[PDB]
Amino acid sequence: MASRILLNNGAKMPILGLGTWKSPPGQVTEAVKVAIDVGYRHIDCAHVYQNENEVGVAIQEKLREQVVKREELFIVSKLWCTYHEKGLVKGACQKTLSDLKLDYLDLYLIHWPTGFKPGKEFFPLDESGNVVPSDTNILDTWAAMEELVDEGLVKAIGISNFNHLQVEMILNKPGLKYKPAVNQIECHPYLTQEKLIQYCQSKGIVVTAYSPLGSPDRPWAEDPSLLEDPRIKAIAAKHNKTTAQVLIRFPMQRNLVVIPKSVTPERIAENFKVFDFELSSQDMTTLLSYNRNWRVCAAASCTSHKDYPFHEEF
Ligand SMILES: NC(=O)c1ccc[n+]([C@@H]2O[C@H](COP(=O)([O-])OP(=O)(O)OC[C@H]3O[C@@H](n4cnc5c(N)ncnc54)[C@H](OP(=O)(O)O)[C@@H]3O)[C@@H](O)[C@H]2O)c1
Repeated sequence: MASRILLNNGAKMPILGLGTWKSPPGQVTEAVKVAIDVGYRHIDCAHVYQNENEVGVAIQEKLREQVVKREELFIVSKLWCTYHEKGLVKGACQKTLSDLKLDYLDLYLIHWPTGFKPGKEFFPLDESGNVVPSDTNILDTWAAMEELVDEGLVKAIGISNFNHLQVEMILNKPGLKYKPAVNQIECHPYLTQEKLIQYCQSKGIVVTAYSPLGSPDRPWAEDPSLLEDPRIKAIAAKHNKTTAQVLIRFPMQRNLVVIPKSVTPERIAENFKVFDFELSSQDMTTLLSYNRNWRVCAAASCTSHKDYPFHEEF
């Protein structure tokens, strides 16, 4: 299968990228350098991960050394929740650009539909354990995202962790100028997302699957473990691949983009070797059968936010 998917802005997005959430700053520079050396062209970043400077060191070095050209890279970042205000969006994008040592992003996402009170703290909370919201609504944040396209800071804009009515609220927005190119959502065999994926794809919005391996290094982890699931290990054995490779190929065959995270050189290389085998239709349906509606990222402290995404069915 092809290495890239056509977005609704006319650009092509590599269907396999390197995730960087939790990648330690002292390891993520090597991780991104290795990834580019072994063929990754898509890096998934975020200001809230606090490691974009070190990601940027790697990108800049590989550009300087002519390992890759900028036009060949697809760099993604995300606007954090405390910058949903109209007057903060541009500065937030420019800080990310500065840290990444780039003059444009290929894709910039609203990281969550939930706006938080602006300030130094990424998660301002009150005594109920609930986040302090901002009164910005998502349509105004979307228009500020649209301005970044028209200023040349980003080639495409999108959303992340939006449920289907929130996607629809953008798509229905009066005076909408740019449709979201992408909705990045958690997706894996324990959270298969059939309904939201079919909705987005029917609209020409590409879906990116995050936490494809079930985020075994997530801070709040004995819960389900995709990588140790004997049923998935059995499918991997049948194909003479690793469990991780099956878990990465799975979304690819649903016409999703997928962004496994690793800081381990051997795994970074191994995770990219997924274009040389095919899961059968029966394999695909079997993997889908494992859905348990289990989320790595439930945003536990935001469940009373008016824009909390995970109340609605999808
Ligand atoms: N939009 C959002 O709100 C959001 C939320 C979550 C994630 N994301 C993005 O999605 C990316 C991926 O999700 P994630 O970081 O949650 O988790 P993940 O990619 O599902 O899993 C990462 C974990 O799997 C390990 N691993 C990687 N390859 C492996 C292999 N071949 N064999 C065994 N273990 C392997 C990694 O270990 P090592 O690193 O030690 O090798 C790490 O502990 C994130 O990094 C981020 O870029 C976005």
